[PDB]
Amino acid sequence: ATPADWRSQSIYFLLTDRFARTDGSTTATCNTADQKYCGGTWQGIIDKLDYIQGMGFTAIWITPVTAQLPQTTAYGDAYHGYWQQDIYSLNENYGTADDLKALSSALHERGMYLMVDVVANHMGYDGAGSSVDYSVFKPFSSQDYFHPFCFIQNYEDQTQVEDCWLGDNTVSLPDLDTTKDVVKNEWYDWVGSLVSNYSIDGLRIDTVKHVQKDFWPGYNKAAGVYCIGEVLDGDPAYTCPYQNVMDGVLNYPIYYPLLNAFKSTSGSMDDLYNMINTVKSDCPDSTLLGTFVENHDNPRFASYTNDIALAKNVAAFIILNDGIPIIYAGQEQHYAGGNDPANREATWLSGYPTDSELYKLIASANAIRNYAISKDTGFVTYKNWPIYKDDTTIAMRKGTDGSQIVTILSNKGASGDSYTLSLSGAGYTAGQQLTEVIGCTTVTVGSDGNVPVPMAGGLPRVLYPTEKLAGSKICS
Ligand SMILES: *[C@@H]1O[C@H](CO)[C@@H](O)[C@H](O)[C@H]1NC(C)=O
Ligand SMILES: [Ca+2]
Repeated sequence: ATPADWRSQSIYFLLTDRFARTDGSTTATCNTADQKYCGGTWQGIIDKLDYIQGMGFTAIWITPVTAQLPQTTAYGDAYHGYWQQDIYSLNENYGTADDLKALSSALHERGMYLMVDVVANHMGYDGAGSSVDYSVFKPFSSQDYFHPFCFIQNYEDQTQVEDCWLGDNTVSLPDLDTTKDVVKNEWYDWVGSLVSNYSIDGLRIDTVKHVQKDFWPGYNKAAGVYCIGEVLDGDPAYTCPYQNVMDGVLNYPIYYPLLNAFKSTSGSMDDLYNMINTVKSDCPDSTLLGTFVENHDNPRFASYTNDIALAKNVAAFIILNDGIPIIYAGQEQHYAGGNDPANREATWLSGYPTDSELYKLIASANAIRNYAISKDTGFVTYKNWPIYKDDTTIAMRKGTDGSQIVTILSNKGASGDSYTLSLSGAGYTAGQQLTEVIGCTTVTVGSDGNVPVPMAGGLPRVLYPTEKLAGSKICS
């Protein structure tokens, strides 16, 4: 599927090892500190697609599918998929080639997309760099395919970042020489044939900044589908230029201020408001970035605060921001694990309740986005407009004039006081009825064109014209 096809999608990101077992158990042990395979599979995902689709997601992002190092290392198993050795075999822990094809077709039968995580930068090996037997890597079965052994020490030296190895003396990540034509041609043939064999709709590419830029346009072209890169830098001047070589990047620039804004009642709405406007003007296309606050590489949002109103607000933001919403399996059940491995909790241990507070919030937010998009082909290309901020508030507008979603978010938290925020700049006309589609209340635009927004319980407010909700299942 093209970058234009992907603009309207909403992604549920999951760890294949941690989301669903074939036996559908909600009680099988998964102690994250063990760092071992807990038994999740492609078949388990198929069996829980109703759970995912019930929150209004249109797509899933699964962890890499290639065969891994076999060892249980001092850091555990390759349960995460980022330690590949044989790219022409699948990780049999998750199932067979027929199971991955059955997952692609099950998503396609529901009108959903499959996005698959891939690594081009490195292989994985149990042991120090000097111990590596290059013959285990398929097809890169020789030292000749790899950069000379060194670790990245100076992350300010882009040459060392690209040419030296990640990992450490316990688990080595042998760094492919991605400047060699033979490595380019191998990766390019592989990625086109992966997408083609499994009917994959898009790729998330791990570890983009560690591969030199001239590798990426050939890779994105070979895949023949939307590619969203992991470029791990909060500076849009470093990260946004990668959109010149790849369709999308994960919105790490928005991540840091978005987390800060909602993780405490002290959070800076200024830093978030300012970064939205920097990304909107200085990134090649803000509408092809991936918005998130939670993944398997950072502490979960609930690890910073268990305030459910703050979690509702940050989820509403992720879904209503420019670009593609990405929610990480467990976020919807308020999971609170810290850094790796604590943030790889098994989704099944929740029991997959469809009545949890954040399952319901995400369902409501995805419902108005999915609905608004079905009635407004301009929603996804209208750049999100922050129209208001104060110490505890940010409001933003997105969508074609007369159909705009107007979102008011708060970091007051669940103890927040009850008041009326007189909001200017929403662009609706006096007497217009709006539905607040999270709480299903109506608000009427005033004589002066200001919206009297009811604030209470630190709750997020999402406004849309009541007349435009004709015939939708929202707030029935
Ligand atoms: C796709 O299938 C063909 C077998 O026809 C094979 O030549 C190729 O290696 C496969 N690609 C992947 C990535 O499995
Ligand atoms: Ca590299």
